[PDB]
Order: sequence, then structure tokens, then C-alpha cells
Amino acid sequence: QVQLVQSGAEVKKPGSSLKVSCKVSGGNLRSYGISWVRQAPGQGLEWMGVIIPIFGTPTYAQKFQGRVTLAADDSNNIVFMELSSLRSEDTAVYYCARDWPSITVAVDATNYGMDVWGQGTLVTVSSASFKGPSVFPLAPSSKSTSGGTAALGCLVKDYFPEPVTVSWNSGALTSGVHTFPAVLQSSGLYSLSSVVTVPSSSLGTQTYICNVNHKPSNTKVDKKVE
Amino acid sequence: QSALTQPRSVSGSPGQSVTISCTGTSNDVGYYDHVSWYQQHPGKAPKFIIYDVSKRPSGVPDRFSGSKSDNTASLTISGLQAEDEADYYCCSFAGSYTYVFGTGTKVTVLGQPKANPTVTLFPPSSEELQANKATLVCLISDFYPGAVTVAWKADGSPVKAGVETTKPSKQSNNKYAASSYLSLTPEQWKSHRSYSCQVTHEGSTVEKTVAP
Repeated sequence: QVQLVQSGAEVKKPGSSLKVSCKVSGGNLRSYGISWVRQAPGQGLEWMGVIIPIFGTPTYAQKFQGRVTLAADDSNNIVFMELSSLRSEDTAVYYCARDWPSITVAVDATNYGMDVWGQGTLVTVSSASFKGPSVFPLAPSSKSTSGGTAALGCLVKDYFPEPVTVSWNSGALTSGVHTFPAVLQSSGLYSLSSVVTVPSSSLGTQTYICNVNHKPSNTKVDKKVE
Repeated sequence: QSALTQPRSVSGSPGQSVTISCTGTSNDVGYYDHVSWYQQHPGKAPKFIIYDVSKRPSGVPDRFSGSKSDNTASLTISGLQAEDEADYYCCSFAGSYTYVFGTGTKVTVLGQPKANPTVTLFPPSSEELQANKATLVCLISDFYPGAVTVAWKADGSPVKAGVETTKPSKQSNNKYAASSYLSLTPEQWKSHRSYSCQVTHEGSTVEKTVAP
């Protein structure tokens, strides 16, 4: 039961250097090889390089030659990936994966196959500063009311970085609630919405408050929607 | 190298069979018999499911099968189930310790009847208008399958600049939802009498309209 444990998420500015670690448990790294694959948000997998510690210097994909490096600490069963001169397009989840691109015997592994994957490391590259969101109420109307039900929500605008958490009535309201994924605007800041469909009978009586938490900026906002 | 060519999406009913194509060159897919496939569910890491064109690792059901012809590898899922709805990536050894991944394919399992979308259009809030901003929020919900196109209009003329739309996401009731924003300023928002958000789903269009 070999497992790969990767380092935590990170936010970095353009021009800085990234360093992600992949720790192997349940087996010896000297018998394995490790590939690195990244995936931009909403995009596909992209192979970057592979290192086999027993076979020497690693190999890198051509588009990363010149700013990526792979190193292994055999005694600690851990490998490191360093990506330099980060740009906004380097925002992606970075996976490690046990691999053996070799004709030799793959001990406990599979030849030319990435069989064990790590949980991934989210890396965001942006020039934006840490900023809490502005919360605006999406009030119910006659256009949002139809057949004894009505829709209301909150607009969570302009925050960095991800993520934010939204609840309704401190988490006591969950039926009919849907929080949408965020959009990345040209300002470099994120924005999402959270809506809840609610009986029109309760609009005059029941209170509806969205609870927004942006932990990177330690911002908590409660907004009543009337 | 360029990514291996895969279809964007593919679909089928429960119990049906589906096939993913993966086209490379004579230096990768057509050269080696080392084509691997990977299944990725939303928010999770890819899963090893196929290697060496047609070999299955331990534990992967025989529902999945692989094949190769010239520079095109293919993955077949025979007997689609709800668990099979995920993204699938092919991969081929490219020589000198290098791999090339495919563009990826979305597999949809149509295990739910068609649901027509509900559109809710919110004008800019009075709170945001005081901040010298004006955002129109179009919320679409309860539609199946999860594929819609959103178009904005102002007094009948199409509006594309300042529009941001999310990809459809699964709701708590297994239906799909989507959101679209038209970010303006109060001056530009007051310069038109009527705004429309039109959503096209399975050939039918639904429209909601607000006015300053």
C-alpha cells in the first residue's frame, strides 16, 4: 500500500520560484521513479518530467527545460520539484506519480505506467494582493418568485485568493442552497454566487443571512437578504 | 510535443458502450505499445486504469478495454454505470523518458431524464450601486444534461464584453446549475432600458429580463 503525500497549497507572485515535495510511504524510493504532472484549472493533464534516483539525472519536458528541476532525497523517501520564474499561466494543481519509464524490472510498480498518484498541490501565481470580498444581497423580487417559491442569494465579489465558504443562517439552512464556483476576472480577483430557493410564505417572516468566510484575509461577513 | 488528440465529450445511457479515441504520431502511439489511460473524477486525482494499450491493473473492472490501430489508441467502456461518469486521459511513452498526455474526454452517463432550466435574473443591488459598480447576475438551475449556452442582450443588441460564465456544476439534487455575470458600471447600466439573459438548453431558449 504505497502512498504519495505532497506538500500544501501555496500562493506566489510572478517571478518567484515554486518548490513542491512528494513523500513516499510504504516503500523505498530508490526502487521507484517519480513523474510530475500538472493540470491548470479546468484544463487537462500535462507531463513535466520524471526522475529515477537509481538511474541518475532526471528528464524534463521540452516546454519546461530551463526552469524546472527534479531532485531526490533517498534517505527521506522524498523528491522535490522546483519551477522557477513563475508566471500566471503556471497556476495549476501539481501531482506526483510513481512511474517507471524503463524496460528494466519495475519493483512493485508498472513499466511505462503512472500507477500511484499523490493528492495534488494547488499553486496559484498572481500579482494580486490578499483582499477580503464584498458581499451584496440578491434580494427576492416578483421576477424571482413563481408558484409559491422565490429565489434569493448573495453576490461575493472581488476577493483573493481562493477559497471562500458560504453558509445560510449559520449553516441551519441547506435545502435549496447552491453555491457556484468562482470566476477569475480581469482584475485578478475572484467572484462567486450562492443562491437559495425559499417558499414565498416565509419572505416576510423568516430571516435569510449568508455567512461568508475568507480565511486568507480573516474576513467574515454576514449579510441579511431582504 | 503536441497533446494527443481526444474527443471533447462523449455520452451514453446506463448499460451502453462508449469508445474514446486517442490519436498521436508514428513516434509515440504508432511506435510503442505503451499507451496508458487515466480516470479523473471531479476534484480528485487521476486513477490508473489501463496500460500497455490493453492491459488492466489489478482491481480495474473488465468493463474497460483498450485497443490500438495505426497511430490511434482507443478505450472502450462496455456497460456504462453512474460511477463511470468522469474525465479520461490517454498517455503514450514518447521516447527518452518522456510522456505525452491526451487532451482529455468527458464521459457523460445519461441516467436521468431531460430537465428544462429555470432562469433567475438579478439586477444590480442598491448596495453595489453605491459602490459605483453594477453587476447583473444570471442564475440557471435544475437542467439536465449539464450543457447550456448563455447570451446577453441590451435593448436587443448582443453583449459579450464584461461577461463571465461558469461551467455547469452538479446541484444537491443531481441536476445542474450555471451562473453568468455582466459586470458594468452604474452609468453604463443606466444607459440601456432593458437587459436580457437568454439560456439555450437542448435547442430550447429561455429568457429573463430586467430594467433599471
